[PDB]
Amino acid sequence: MVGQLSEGAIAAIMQKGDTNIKPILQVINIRPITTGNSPPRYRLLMSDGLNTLSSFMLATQLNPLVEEEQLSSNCVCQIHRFIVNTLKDGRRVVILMELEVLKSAEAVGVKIGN
Repeated sequence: MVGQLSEGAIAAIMQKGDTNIKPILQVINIRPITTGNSPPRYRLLMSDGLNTLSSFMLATQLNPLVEEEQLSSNCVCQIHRFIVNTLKDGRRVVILMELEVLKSAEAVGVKIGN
């Protein structure tokens, strides 16, 4: 009928204090840290449709196909938990815990048939 709560969700996520109201955590970008002369890291870019963050990316996403599942083609999910901790207020360090929404809204997969 009329959802896509975006003209109130994003502001309701950072303004509500993130009190279980963030049904817009989709993968819009990715940042693999496996270049030479550098440690193994996996920073991804998450957004809701206006304000992005890309600071919470340290959960079980290290899996093999969890890169394809944690962001196959822009899947929206409502994370339920996450370790939010900034390092000196500069090198922020957030981690993802779980998801709570399409949890796989690639919008392209969805196997239908039979």
